[PDB]
Amino acid sequence: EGAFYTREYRNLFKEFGYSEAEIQERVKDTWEQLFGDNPETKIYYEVGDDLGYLLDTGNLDVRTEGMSYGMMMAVQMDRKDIFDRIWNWTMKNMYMTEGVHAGYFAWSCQPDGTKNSWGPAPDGEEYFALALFFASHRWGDGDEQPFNYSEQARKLLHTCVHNGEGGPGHPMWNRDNKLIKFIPEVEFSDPSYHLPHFYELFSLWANEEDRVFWKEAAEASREYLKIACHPETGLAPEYAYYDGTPNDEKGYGHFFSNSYRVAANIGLDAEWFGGSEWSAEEINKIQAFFADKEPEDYRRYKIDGEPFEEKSLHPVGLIATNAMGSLASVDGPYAKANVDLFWNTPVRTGNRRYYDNCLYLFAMLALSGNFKIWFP
Ligand code: NI
Repeated sequence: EGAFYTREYRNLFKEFGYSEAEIQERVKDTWEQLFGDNPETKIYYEVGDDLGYLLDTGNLDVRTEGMSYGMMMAVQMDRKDIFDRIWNWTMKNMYMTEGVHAGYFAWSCQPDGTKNSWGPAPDGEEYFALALFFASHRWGDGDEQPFNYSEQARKLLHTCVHNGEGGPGHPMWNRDNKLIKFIPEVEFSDPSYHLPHFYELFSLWANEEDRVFWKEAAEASREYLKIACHPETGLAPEYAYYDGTPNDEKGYGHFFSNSYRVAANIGLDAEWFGGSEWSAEEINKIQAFFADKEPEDYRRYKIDGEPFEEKSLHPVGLIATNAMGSLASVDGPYAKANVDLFWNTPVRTGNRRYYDNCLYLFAMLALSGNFKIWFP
C-alpha cells in the first residue's frame, strides 16, 4: 500500500544499507549544489529581493519545465522563500494574458523575462498545479495574488480541462481519451508527461466539477504507459501517438532525454499509490536493458533497444531516473545496483547540467523518502 494511505515514505537508500546520517548529508548537499552558491553545479539564480529562476543551461533559457520543477523542489524542502521567488518570476514573465494560449505559461523565456514563444508545455502546467497545492497545504494560502496558491492551482487546472469552451483556445487534455497532450494544438502525447499519481491528487483537490475527470485521467494514463513502453526493453519513446506507438516525425520517436522520466514517474506513482506487477516488471525491463551497459557508453536507442551512434546527452539524468524507478521494484534483480550506481554518481557540472541535475534532485528526494504528498 502506497504512502498516500500509510503516510510513511520508503527510505530506499536506508533499506539498501546507507546510513541515515550519510543520506541526510547527501540530500542537503544535493540541494546546496543546485540552489546554493556553487557556480559549477548551480541551476537556481536569485534576482533582487523577490525573484528567482532555474536556468536551462543547455539552451540558455528559462523553461516552465524548470520553473515548475524548482517550485516542486522548494516545497518539498520547505523553502517558501525560494518557492515564492520562482512563482513570482513565473507569473510576471511567463503567464500569458494574450493570444490563443492566454491562461497558460510561455514555455521558454530569456533570463531577462522576454518570452521566446507564446506556446506552453503541459508538463510545466501539471507540476505548477501540484506544487501550488502542496504550497497551500504546507504554508497556507497567501493574502495577496499570486500567492493564493490553492486558488491559482484550481484556476490553472480549470483552464487545462475547459479551455476552448468559451474562446479560441484548446485544452491540455484530450477530453474524449483523458490523455495529456504534447501541446494544446496537437493530438499526440509524450509518455514522460503522464503523471497518474498527480492526477489522483487533482481528483481530490481540483474544482469539484473536474474531480471525476481527474480520476479518469489517472486511469487513462496508467493504461497508456502500458502500451507506450516497449514490451521487451521497457523503453518509451519521447513522443507517441494516442495509440501508443512512437511519433518520429521530427526525431522524437526514440528513447532519449524526455523518456528518462518515465521510469522515475513509475517509481513515484508506486511509492505514493502502491506497487503493481506491471510497474515492477517494467522497471525490471529497463534496468535489465541497462545492466550490461556503461554510463560512458549510453546512447540514443530505438525503443526496441537498437543503438544509435549518438551518445546520451543526459547520462546522469538517465542514471538518476533508473535508480528512482527502483521504488517500483524494490526486490528487483537490479534495484540495488541502480541505487548504488546513482549514489556513486556526482551531480553534473558543465553546460548540459540542468536537466541531469533536476532529475538528480528528484531521485535523491524520492529514494530518501523525502518526496512527499502534502495534505490539507
Ligand atoms: Ni558524511
